[PDB]
Amino acid sequence: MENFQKVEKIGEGTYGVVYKARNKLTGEVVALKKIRLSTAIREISLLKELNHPNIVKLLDVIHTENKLYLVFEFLHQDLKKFMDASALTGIPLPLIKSYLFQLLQGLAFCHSHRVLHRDLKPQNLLINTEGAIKLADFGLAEVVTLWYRAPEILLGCKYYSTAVDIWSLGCIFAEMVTRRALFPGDSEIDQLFRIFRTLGTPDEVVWPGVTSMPDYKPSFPKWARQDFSKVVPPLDEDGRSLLSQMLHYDPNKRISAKAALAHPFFQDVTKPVPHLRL
Ligand SMILES: COC(=O)[C@H](Cc1ccc(O)cc1)NC(=O)c1cc(C(=O)O)c2cc(-c3cccc(Cl)c3)ccc2n1
Repeated sequence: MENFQKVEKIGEGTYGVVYKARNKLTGEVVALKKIRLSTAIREISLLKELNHPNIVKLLDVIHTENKLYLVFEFLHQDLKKFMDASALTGIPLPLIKSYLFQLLQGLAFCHSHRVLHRDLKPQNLLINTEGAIKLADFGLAEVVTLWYRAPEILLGCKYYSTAVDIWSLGCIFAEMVTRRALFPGDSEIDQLFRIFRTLGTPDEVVWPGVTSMPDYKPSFPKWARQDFSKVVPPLDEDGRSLLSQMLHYDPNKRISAKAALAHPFFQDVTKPVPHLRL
């Protein structure tokens, strides 16, 4: 760690503290995560090889004393701050579309490598001046945000799949479009019920096996489903159709990242550059 000079703290929570730092030798500016303390070290060192333009690079893993440091490629801004900055006008559709497309590319890559993110949220999606967007904080190692949690996770499924990331991304897509969180729950049951209130209480018809999930209770209220026209106005039918497929209750029916990339919504995708104030 002596090889790094901390510039300023930029994060704190899930694991440890995050600092913007300079590599005293390479001259590089990086994001340095210091986690307070065998399989882990091995697995993590592995994922280090995983390289894709839409995944934040893990540059170094440094273990010393009862401390573990992860060194990442540095990006100045995240999507949550950009969404907040764009709140008055909203992010232009062509940029929402580019970001969604890129995130699906990153996920398709992770997923083809049997890697699940598990906790996608705007705070952990980093953007740059070139119009790129990247997946960060995979939880490789505060109030927990539940807004983007897939229903199978909330219902106690222990062996959930890559479909959980597609659900999270659908929630983020909707939020970019409407400028409002889709399902802002403040507890696990409130998150669950907010989902049910919008998409309808799931049953065996639309989600075979749902009534047998660990945390499923027959006593859940039975709400009827709303229509997406009310959910994400004024997103076009191509966008709504794709969102509906990313928000299917049944994980096995939920669209994959690879198939989503082929959806008609992306026929006219481009790569616009955002206006960022760093
Ligand atoms: C907004 O704040 C953040 O996003 C913070 C700080 C930050 C802030 C700015 C930055 O530029 C970087 C980090 N991010 C993190 O703490 C953080 C944590 C992990 C992790 O799982 O431990 C992680 C893993 C990969 C990775 C890489 C390759 C393969 C795989 Cl499976 C995973 C890539 C980025 C990651 N970032």
